[PDB]
Amino acid sequence: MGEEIGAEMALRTFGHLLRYGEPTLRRAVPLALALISVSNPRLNILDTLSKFSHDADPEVSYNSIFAMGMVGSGTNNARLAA
Amino acid sequence: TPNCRVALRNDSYTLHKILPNKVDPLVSLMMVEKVPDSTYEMIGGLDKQIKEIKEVIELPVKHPELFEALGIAQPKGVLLYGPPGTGKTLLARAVAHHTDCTFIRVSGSELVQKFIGEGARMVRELFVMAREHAPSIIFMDEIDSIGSS
Amino acid sequence: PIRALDEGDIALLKTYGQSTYSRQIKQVEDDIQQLLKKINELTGIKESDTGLAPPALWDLAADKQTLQSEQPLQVARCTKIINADSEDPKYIINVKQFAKFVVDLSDQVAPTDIEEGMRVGVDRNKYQIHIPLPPKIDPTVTMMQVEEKPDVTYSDVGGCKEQIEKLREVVETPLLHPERFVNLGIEPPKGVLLFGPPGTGKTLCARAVANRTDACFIRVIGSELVQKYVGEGARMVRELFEMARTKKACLIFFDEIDAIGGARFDDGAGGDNEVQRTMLELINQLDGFDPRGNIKVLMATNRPDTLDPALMRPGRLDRKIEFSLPDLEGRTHIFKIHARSMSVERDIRFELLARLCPNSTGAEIRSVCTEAGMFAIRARRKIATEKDFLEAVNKVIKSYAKFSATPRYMTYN
Amino acid sequence: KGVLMYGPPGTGKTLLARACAAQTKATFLKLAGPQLVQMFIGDGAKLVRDAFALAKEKAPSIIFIDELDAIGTKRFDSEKAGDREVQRTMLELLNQLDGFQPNTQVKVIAATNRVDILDPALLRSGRLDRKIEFPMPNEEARARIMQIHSRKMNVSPDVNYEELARCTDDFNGAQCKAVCVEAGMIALRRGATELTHEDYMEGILEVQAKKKANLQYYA
Amino acid sequence: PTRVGKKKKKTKGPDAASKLPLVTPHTQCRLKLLKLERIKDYLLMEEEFIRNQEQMKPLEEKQEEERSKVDDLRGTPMSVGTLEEIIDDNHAIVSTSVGSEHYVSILSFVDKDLLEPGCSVLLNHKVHAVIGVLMDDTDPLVTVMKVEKAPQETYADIGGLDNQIQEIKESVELPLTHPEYYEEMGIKPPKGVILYGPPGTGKTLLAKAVANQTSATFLRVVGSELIQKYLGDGPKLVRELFRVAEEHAPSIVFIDEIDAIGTKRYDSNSGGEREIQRTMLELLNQLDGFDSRGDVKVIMATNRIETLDPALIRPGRIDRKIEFPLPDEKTKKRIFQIHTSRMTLADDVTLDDLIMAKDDLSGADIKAICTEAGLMALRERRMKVTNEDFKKSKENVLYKKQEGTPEGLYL
Ligand SMILES: Nc1ncnc2c1ncn2[C@@H]1O[C@H](COP(=O)(O)OP(=O)(O)OP(=O)(O)O)[C@@H](O)[C@H]1O
Ligand SMILES: Nc1ncnc2c1ncn2[C@@H]1O[C@H](COP(=O)(O)OP(=O)(O)OP(=O)(O)O)[C@@H](O)[C@H]1O
Ligand SMILES: Nc1ncnc2c1ncn2[C@@H]1O[C@H](COP(=O)(O)OP(=O)(O)OP(=O)(O)O)[C@@H](O)[C@H]1O
Ligand SMILES: Nc1ncnc2c1ncn2[C@@H]1O[C@H](COP(=O)(O)OP(=O)(O)OP(=O)(O)O)[C@@H](O)[C@H]1O
Ligand SMILES: [Mg+2]
Ligand SMILES: [Mg+2]
Ligand SMILES: [Mg+2]
Ligand SMILES: [Mg+2]
Repeated sequence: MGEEIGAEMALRTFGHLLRYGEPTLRRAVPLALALISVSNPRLNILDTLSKFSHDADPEVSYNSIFAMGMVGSGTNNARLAA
Repeated sequence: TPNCRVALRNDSYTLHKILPNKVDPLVSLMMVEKVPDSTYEMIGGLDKQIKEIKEVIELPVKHPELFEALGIAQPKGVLLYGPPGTGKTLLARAVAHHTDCTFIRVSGSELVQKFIGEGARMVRELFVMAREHAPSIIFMDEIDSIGSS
Repeated sequence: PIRALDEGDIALLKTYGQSTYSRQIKQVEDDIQQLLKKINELTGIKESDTGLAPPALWDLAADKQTLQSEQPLQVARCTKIINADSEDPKYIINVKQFAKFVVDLSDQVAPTDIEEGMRVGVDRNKYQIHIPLPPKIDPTVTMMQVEEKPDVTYSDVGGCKEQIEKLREVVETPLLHPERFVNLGIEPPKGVLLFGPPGTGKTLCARAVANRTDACFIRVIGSELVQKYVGEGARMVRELFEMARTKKACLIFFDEIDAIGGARFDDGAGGDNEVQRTMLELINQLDGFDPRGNIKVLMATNRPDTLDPALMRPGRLDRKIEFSLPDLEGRTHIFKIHARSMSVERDIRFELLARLCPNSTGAEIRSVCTEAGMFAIRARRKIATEKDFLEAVNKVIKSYAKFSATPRYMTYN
Repeated sequence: KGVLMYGPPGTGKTLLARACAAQTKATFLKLAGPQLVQMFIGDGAKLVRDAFALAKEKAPSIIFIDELDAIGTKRFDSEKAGDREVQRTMLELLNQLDGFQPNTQVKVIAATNRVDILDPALLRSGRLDRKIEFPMPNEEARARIMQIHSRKMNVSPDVNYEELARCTDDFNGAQCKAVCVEAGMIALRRGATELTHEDYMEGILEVQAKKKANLQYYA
Repeated sequence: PTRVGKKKKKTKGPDAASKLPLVTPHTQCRLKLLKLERIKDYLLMEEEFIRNQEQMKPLEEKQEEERSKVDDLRGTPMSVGTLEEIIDDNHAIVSTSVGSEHYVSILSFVDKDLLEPGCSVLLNHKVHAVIGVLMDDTDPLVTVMKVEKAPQETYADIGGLDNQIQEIKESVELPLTHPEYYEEMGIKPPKGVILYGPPGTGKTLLAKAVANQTSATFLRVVGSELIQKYLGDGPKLVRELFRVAEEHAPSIVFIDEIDAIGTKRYDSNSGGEREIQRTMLELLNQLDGFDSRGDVKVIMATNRIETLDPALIRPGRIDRKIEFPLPDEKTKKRIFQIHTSRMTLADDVTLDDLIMAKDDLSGADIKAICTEAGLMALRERRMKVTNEDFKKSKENVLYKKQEGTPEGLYL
């Protein structure tokens, strides 16, 4: 129930709260990322793509990023976020 | 509530009123309305047996905070047995006269009906109807029927 | 002589021992669970939004055209026609649910294309024919035409060099060489049953021929034939055996025909009556008048004893391919299939493993191959050793097949 | 006007009725068992009576009914409909068959595989009455049928069908046809051009799905 | 294309319970008074922030004239229909509940890309026109079986079963949390698990502890739940059960008391026996039959195992068979230790008195002993619990199992 506060910026909490990784928040972010919601200047949501991977200690999270990189080559324009 | 009946206007199919007393065509036998039954003191000589039933039925309902402070789970299962003609059914009716609670009478042989699957599921519909009257006591008549082996 | 309750003695209990934090900790837990509720009805954000398009394209339609398509547009129904009479319409039309009317044609029709048995658009007030329709196609056979390749090659059905050889003769060879049968003067069989122990490879042979078919292949869900209404399941049989006659040489695979009828009895005067009507309708469109021609039927079961002798007759089911256990050369080939794509030691032997699985199936052999890698994750390894498999045999077979013969073994050495 | 076939389900019940439709021109009307069962109420008695009124319009027309036991069952009482339309389709068959006098022109043929489903007191007098049972082929009737279906192949002329009836026993007519089909493909395995007595003997074991090894008892 | 339909556009809804499972003092200490007041602070602020959220909204446009006339364009008694075929000239055919079929039009703002014969739609009464399309279409018998609450405590609740705790974790938790080990050997994790053994051992606890500590969703099935009387209603609910589990999260399904769902598949003389036997034969088909499976795990549990259908016991369907035997003289100490956590224990007692002297009794027996001995303290006006409570309790619980077997033949 937000607007500019939520759908632009409020994912940097998860890019600041922990860097350990656990599938509660690691799966809650692609609920709002696989739904890109492209009507906004989508690099707001693609900024939330960027530090979604602000969790260190390497993991099995390659399943999310490479599959979103596959839809991210053609769509989610490679001019901006490749 | 989901799975609840409502009053629907035939004018424009507008909702009118939430209708209570949910679908249950077989609580005629259960929850007997009147209890002008026998009393508590005409049992006469089963005092060891009677006081144990206070510990399991009266005491958790009247004072649940004792089991909180003592730190144990509360009991819920009672079995009554013996030779025939030894006061097994008075003690059901004596409790039902003094329970200050919902009393659900189920004899132990009407859970078969005639069609498979509906002869079972009303048992599931029985106990979920006991959640409505949130304190309740449900009684079994003569489990030498279903429950054997 | 044991009684220890009186209302004054109740007040002893709940004041002795932590009178400070008893209710102080309790109602904090109580009203927060109340507050778990009061957040939920304050949210109320269920939002079952559906039906709507993206709201940037329909703007042209819902300006006036939607209001223009309320009153002039029609709520006409579709029906079926029995016949017609000469010099006039005299059209006799049924609904099969409503009544049967005798009505007139309208002005917007051509009186030639009002052929019999045709779906036609019918007015609601005076019930005149307006628009004829294309014929109805059955909606659920379209759901079960597979249109999809499951990826199993014949190189994964090892241990069955002769059962595939029998199955290659019936299905594949008349569809690719329909010459040597005629040029010698024989006819191929048209029905093959598969029977044997479970987990032996029934589904694999059906899954692998769906790969290499180059033809129409129809999976049939067995319990769709059983319905709630009387005679509905028998009508589903008919639509299946009509469209197979339209195209040439379509394959139909049933599976677990134990469920759709195994025996015909009546002693208690009742029972599985509606199942028998669907099952006997299957028989009369299998043999009888009007033989089917190029329709091949494959069936598979685990319990072949309990089937009807009306289906056991050749002419309906002609070849009885059975699956057995692989002796030793089969199993040594099976281990090389299910363990080639896993990180193992490159020096182990598999013939010693095929000894220790005397009466085993292809499913049990694969379970040993999966379990041996699970022991490698119990330790910290990335390749499988010989003792990884040897513990896996004892885990799968010897933990359930024998418990008296292994410790007290000294009758046999 | 009533002829009933019965027997074991491999003897040629449908095979006999197709030849009678073949050589005679008298407006053959086929009819199956479960065709009379419909979903809505009272539709089967419509389908029963309209076909009988159709077969009355043609004079020489005769009617064949296959799997009469699909509806000809011991009627039982109920409370949830179910079978309580089938007897209305059954009695309409019983009312129409006693509806007309037995003047031979609309002779009716029926055939079932099991007798013990049918209603015996419901036929018994002037209904389906003539009993034509189909027994299993004895010895030479097996050797006749195996000679019939082997008409279209290259049989080498050292094969006695009487020698085949020695080893083939308790078979119906269709299993005798199945030996004839499978023997043609065993010769196709090794690419043989004609058949032999050994080719049939392996085709016999394939019908009941047998196979033989070296059993190390038999020297 | 390569990524056709982008896999059904569908998210997952997991549980909302387990707000803070850290009440770890486990006693009347000020920490638990301090910890729970912190939870009171955040939920009150979450209340007041969303209270300010529906308060300070001066935005009104309603729908900028577009959806507002659309909500008046559609009828107010919105009805439910069913597609039969698609005549794509913006004039299609539908079917009602009775089967009255109508040549209706499409009254816009519906993309003709997610409507298939079988998908239920939304209709009018005055013109019966297609207004929307009904989504999710779940029959309300399977939504009852969708668990929303984590009922009990975690793996530290049960009293020591660690050889078999590590077994079920290999097939449920570890493949979902860390599936990097399995790709290094290409081995798919096991799917089916049977829990079997004598009653009163811990079968129902082990499912509840998994349903507590999980991330995917959870489905419970109580035995004779998928049994109806309409001869096709039985197997039809099983299809919708696995359909919902497949459409949602990569989740697990717990079907308990499967001894009433399988016995050796014999053929007999009763007609109601077959609709029993047929529903239980197509569960076999949905489990490991055709097509594939998806990421759906199945956990099954009985008391007796030998009276089951051997078609279900085979691998491919169930890859783990787990015995739950009656306890020992070592892990039984952990049973008595946990069930005597928050009770006032007098220092006279020895836990090893009742353990070593008697060597037969379940874990559910031990919970009954701890509750009965607590009732004996109030029976003789006490708070602390001594040895004499456990002397009378160990008697009174165990007198429900018969005297013995054979006499001294063996020696
Ligand atoms: N201790 C008792 N005091 C007074 N009346 C008793 C006593 N025991 C039995 N009765 C009499 O027995 C009858 C009730 O039967 P009871 O409650 O024993 O059921 P039951 O005989 O145990 O059931 P069943 O017939 O199945 O064994 C009543 O008439 C009651 O007055
Ligand atoms: N001959 C074989 N070669 C290789 N793998 C096999 C063989 N037989 C079985 N398997 C393996 O066993 C698994 C299960 O086999 P499958 O379920 O097809 O047996 P089934 O006979 O169809 O079972 P059911 O009789 O219950 O339908 C398959 O996935 C396959 O990998
Ligand atoms: N006496 C016979 N002469 C020639 N061929 C026969 C004979 N009996 C059986 N057959 C062959 O066996 C097959 C079985 O005959 P048919 O199709 O009539 O089956 P049926 O006995 O009517 O089966 P059901 O009684 O179960 O309907 C026929 O196709 C036919 O080719
Ligand atoms: N190992 C254990 N540790 C702690 N408590 C246990 C243990 N085993 C059983 N319990 C107790 O048993 C109860 C759970 O019963 P359990 O899970 O054994 O039922 P079940 O195995 O499904 O029985 P049934 O098979 O008869 O339905 C819990 O209340 C718990 O206190
Ligand atoms: Mg009594
Ligand atoms: Mg199979
Ligand atoms: Mg026939
Ligand atoms: Mg249990």
